[PDB]
Amino acid sequence: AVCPTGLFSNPLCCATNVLDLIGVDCKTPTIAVDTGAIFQAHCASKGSKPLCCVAPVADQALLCQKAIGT
Amino acid sequence: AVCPTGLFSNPLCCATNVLDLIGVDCKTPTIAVDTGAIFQAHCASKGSKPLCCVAPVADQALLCQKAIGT
Amino acid sequence: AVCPTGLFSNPLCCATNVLDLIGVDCKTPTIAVDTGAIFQAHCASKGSKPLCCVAPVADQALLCQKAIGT
Amino acid sequence: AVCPTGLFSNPLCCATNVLDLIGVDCKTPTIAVDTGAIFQAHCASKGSKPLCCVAPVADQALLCQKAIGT
Amino acid sequence: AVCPTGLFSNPLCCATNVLDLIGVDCKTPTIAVDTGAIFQAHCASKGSKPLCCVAPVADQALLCQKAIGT
Amino acid sequence: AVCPTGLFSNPLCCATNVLDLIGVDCKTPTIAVDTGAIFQAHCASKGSKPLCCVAPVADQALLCQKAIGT
Amino acid sequence: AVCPTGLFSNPLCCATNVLDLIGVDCKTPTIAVDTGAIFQAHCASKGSKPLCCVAPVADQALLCQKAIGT
Amino acid sequence: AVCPTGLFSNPLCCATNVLDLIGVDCKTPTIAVDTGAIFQAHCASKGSKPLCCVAPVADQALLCQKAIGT
Ligand SMILES: CCCCCCCCCCCCOS(=O)(=O)O
Ligand SMILES: CCCCCCCCCCCCOS(=O)(=O)O
Ligand SMILES: CCCCCCCCCCCCOS(=O)(=O)O
Ligand SMILES: CCCCCCCCCCCCOS(=O)(=O)O
Repeated sequence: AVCPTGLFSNPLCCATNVLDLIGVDCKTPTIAVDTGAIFQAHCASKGSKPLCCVAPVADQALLCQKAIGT
Repeated sequence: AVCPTGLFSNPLCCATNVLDLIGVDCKTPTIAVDTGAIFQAHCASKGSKPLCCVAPVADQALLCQKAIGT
Repeated sequence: AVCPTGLFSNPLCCATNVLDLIGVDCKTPTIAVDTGAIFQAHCASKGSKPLCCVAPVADQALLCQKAIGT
Repeated sequence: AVCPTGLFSNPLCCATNVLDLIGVDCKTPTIAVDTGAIFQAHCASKGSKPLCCVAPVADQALLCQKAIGT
Repeated sequence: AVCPTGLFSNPLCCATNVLDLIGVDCKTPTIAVDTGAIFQAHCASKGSKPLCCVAPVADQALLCQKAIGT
Repeated sequence: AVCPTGLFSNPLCCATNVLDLIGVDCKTPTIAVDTGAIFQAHCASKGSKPLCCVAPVADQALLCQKAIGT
Repeated sequence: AVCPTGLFSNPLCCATNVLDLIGVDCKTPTIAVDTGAIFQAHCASKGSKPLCCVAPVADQALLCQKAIGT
Repeated sequence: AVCPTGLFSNPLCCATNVLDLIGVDCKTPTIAVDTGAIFQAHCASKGSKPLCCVAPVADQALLCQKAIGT
């Protein structure tokens, strides 16, 4: 789990987190993201940041929080 | 130049370009970028996008134009 | 042409046009849209409105104007 | 009911739900919607989405929750 | 006329004009307003301001210009 | 008390309540507002609505909720 | 003239200029501001920046541009 | 401490606090601020306000709480 279960449970690669609450330009991982390094690097390659969001869907601003450690 | 002159004449690396207008999460280039390949190459080294923005200052959101050549 | 050439030249089906300038939740037609009726009905079926936008890309808010007649 | 009770207890048809929070371009239901199939059926007849919102008023954006059953 | 012609050529009563640009909480005039005294007189009968806006539709925020004569 | 004690405790006359949370164009009562009618009418005369806000200060958007009954 | 005549002609001391277009928390000079230094220092004392705005009125966000030199 | 602990536990100097929530145009303190008089004294030396914010990072707007003691 790179994201907690529950609310912010859906890991997405997003350009930025506005106000640390709004994940903007989010698109879902293309590989399997089972650790924080995997998640992070997979996003920093896409020119995205690793976020955990309230829905698994991609493009459309939505609530997110950053992945821990990162 | 990798930016026009006149209004949008400052290269900055930004996370995204909201509405294609507003540059968010930008940084001043740290190297000298004089081609479009080098610009987005220096920005990708940040997960950033090459933009052309109304000012040299990177703190506080800005009016930005997507870089040409990228 | 359901959209003018030039700036607002890219026909998209979008949930709404904020301030008559910002097309929100936009996704591109799935069929061929060669008249205003075709364009319109194709969008009203997707629960979208027909807009003409400054880019052919889908999800990400962007500048748009409504299609004429509609 | 097709909405909870408490806070988000008003069915309204809206174009979209910005951030999953803000209902935009909403209308008061014109028919009586007492199942979730009927609700989004009455909304789709507008290109709208069934939402559950903090008030009965449809003019001015609102805090809204996606309908359950839709 | 109590509005110009061209762009801002629709009188509407609105609660305020955000940034002097965005008309918020507007209503269609219910009476015929053909002087500037009568316009803000018909709007004040709502706690509203007389504005001149880009469209006749009052649902959804709008680009508006403060009325002249008021 | 036209406003609850605590958070939304400061009665202001405001042009509108954005998203039912943000009181915009707020200016403080010029008379004494000791009942809901007094509060309300005093605002509807100023072309404002009666709101209860998180601070007694006037011009600057701030969190508010509508006065009860009104 | 610390501000041009015409559009951005009204000198105000404002907390910040959002997107270099929106003067936020603006209040008018308390002394006479006849040069750029006078204007600037008078604002930097109020914890404001010197801006030139489209109206002489204080509190309410409005279009502004920074004073030259500063 | 000049900030609480828990959520809003980072002192930053910011131009304003939009809605009393969003800290805009902030900077990291450059000196050590351990009283409330010293904090707004170090911020006023910038035309800034002492705020207590959810993170140590000052680039990109933030959730902030007005400083207590100021
Ligand atoms: C209006 C549509 C924008 C896309 C068209 C191409 C750029 C136009 C630049 C406008 C002038 C400002 O540009 S600048 O060259 O002065 O920096
Ligand atoms: C906080 C996460 C939101 C998704 C969880 C499910 C809805 C929670 C409703 C919160 C209370 C308000 O709802 S209501 O039942 O009172 O109308
Ligand atoms: C740009 C500054 C605005 C204030 C100046 C006076 C109004 C200018 C109207 C611009 C054209 C649109 O107006 S309209 O007459 O076509 O409706
Ligand atoms: C909700 C109203 C806000 C004003 C009341 C006083 C501050 C409340 C802090 C909420 C918890 C977060 O604060 S913190 O101590 O954890 O940083």
